Amino acid sequence: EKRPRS
Amino acid sequence: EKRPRSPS
Amino acid sequence: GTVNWSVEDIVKGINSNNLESQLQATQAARKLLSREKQPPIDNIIRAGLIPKFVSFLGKTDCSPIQFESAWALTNIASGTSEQTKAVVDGGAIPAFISLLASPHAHISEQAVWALGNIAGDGSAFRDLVIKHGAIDPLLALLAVPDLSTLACGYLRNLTWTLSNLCRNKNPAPPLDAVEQILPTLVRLLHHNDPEVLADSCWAISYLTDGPNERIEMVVKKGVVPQLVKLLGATELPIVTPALRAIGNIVTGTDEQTQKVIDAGALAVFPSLLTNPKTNIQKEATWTMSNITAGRQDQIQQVVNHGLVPFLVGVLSKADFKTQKEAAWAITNYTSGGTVEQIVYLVHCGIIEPLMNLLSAKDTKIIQVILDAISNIFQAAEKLGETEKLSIMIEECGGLDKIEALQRHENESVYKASLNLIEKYFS
Repeated sequence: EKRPRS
Repeated sequence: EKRPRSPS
Repeated sequence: GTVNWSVEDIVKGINSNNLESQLQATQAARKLLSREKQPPIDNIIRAGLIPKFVSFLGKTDCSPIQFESAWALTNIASGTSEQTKAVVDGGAIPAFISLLASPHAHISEQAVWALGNIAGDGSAFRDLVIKHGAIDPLLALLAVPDLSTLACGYLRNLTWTLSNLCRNKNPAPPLDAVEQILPTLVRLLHHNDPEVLADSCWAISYLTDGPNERIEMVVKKGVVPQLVKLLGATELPIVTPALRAIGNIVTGTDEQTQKVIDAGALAVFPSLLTNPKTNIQKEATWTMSNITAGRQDQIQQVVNHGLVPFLVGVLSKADFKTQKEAAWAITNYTSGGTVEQIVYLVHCGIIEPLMNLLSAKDTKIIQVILDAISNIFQAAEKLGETEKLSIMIEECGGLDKIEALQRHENESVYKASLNLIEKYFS
């Protein structure tokens, strides 16, 4: 899992 | 016997 | 004034050698990379901006440009493997690890986030992040008497990044890194935030997804009772990784399986085996199949907890992949169980749903079911009661199906189906 910071 | 989990 | 810049304008500002002009162009890049609709990650990469962003990470005298560049690089690293690789190739790993010591909480948090994206790409980058020495400063951020004093989002990001350091196989994480992380994982597993609990369970599920030696490292930390407690949580995002970890553990030794039973896990399985989420039923039934592959005293605990009727239930009605695991649970049960345990299985009504599943166009579950029938007949031979079982199988239409399987294409389906009829129906 990768997560962008929106 | 025991069956480990499939990669999918 | 940093909304909707072109990449060209961002390049112009970053190349300006005016620190404030660089800071504003970097923030403009961050806002570009923060948009849901198709962020121009590749255009930013091709503009050659990653080394500049990485260089900005080291500007301790300008904390805002450290933050903006860390955020921009985090969102690039959150993309494809090629996009994550571009961040790593820019030298970002040691720069982000240095930022873990930042006195600014929002900056060190961004470095935690970025390293989680990099480590989450795969085992290679995971082990490279470890080799650069990320574990010590990451765990140092959690070295407080009470986790509740930490900012909630901050703690959630640290837990998630730690879980990615536990993630992936071929190879599994280094043994010494797992030993270094585990005591903090155990503590996070007792924290009261639902997202920390879910990601802690995911980390444990990764660590138990391997050989018995990996499972043993986790079990000896004494976390199985807490895993069983989280098995009963109302939050599905907690139950799912908790159940995956429990299921992984019972793929190990009979002694490791017994720890799961001793902790009271079987009492949760009436709900798990009827759970409305298909994936939960499938995982719970797969777990049951590995428990019924255990010792006769462990099969007996399944009996005592009233779980055989629930296995009859899933065999009778469930999604097909769950019914396949139920078939395995029955074949393992009949393979290792006593005569009395097998008799009880028939008394609970296993025969008719077993026969109905011979209709299935899956050659492996047919082999599994035919094996179970043979095992049940072998116990009926020890009682001289094979005639009564033969009647039961025919009365529910099973013999019609077994005899149709004599003309089956796959080999061991029709060999085994003739042996049944030749021996018990002839």
